[PDB]
Amino acid sequence: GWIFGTTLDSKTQSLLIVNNATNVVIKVCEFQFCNCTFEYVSQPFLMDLFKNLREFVFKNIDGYFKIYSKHTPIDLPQGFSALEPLVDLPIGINITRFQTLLA
Amino acid sequence: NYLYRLFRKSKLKPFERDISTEIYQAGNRPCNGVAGPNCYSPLQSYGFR
Ligand SMILES: *[C@@H]1O[C@H](CO)[C@@H](O)[C@H](O)[C@H]1NC(C)=O
Ligand SMILES: *[C@@H]1O[C@H](CO)[C@@H](O)[C@H](O)[C@H]1NC(C)=O
Repeated sequence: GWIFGTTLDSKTQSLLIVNNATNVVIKVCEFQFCNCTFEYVSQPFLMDLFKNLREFVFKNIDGYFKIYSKHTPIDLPQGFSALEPLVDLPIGINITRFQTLLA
Repeated sequence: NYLYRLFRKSKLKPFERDISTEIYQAGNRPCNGVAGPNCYSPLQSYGFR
């Protein structure tokens, strides 16, 4: 997953993708790492199976947090490939730091 | 029951919200949660009659 936000005093909560069958819930509420019960249930993003390269080049434009996703089967190999848009989320927050989630 | 924010470290982005109420530091002396002479609460109530 992804744990986006600034500092740890206000908001600072993001994506919760689990790859079983559901529960990609995006939450923008107060939470302390190491007052809101938001949710967004949809399909899992990371569907693929000869190594595969899942590439995300997501952005935000004044809160319009959008994700472009593509799984490409093959250091980064050469050659050109496309990446396709997936969703659009109005997260409405200011983000300056990031960290991966591993389990 | 209505409040508005006066002092911030930077400007805004379009379509964003601010909930955290931290004491503003208007000088070199840090506040550290103390509302002194250079420290003020950023939220002031609307006095409506
Ligand atoms: C976003 O947050 C950072 C650090 O919390 C701050 O420095 C910046 O001024 C904020 N606003 C932006 C990028 O508009
Ligand atoms: C939620 O945040 C507001 C900030 O305006 C605060 O006044 C309120 O006490 C908080 N509620 C809880 C349950 O933390």
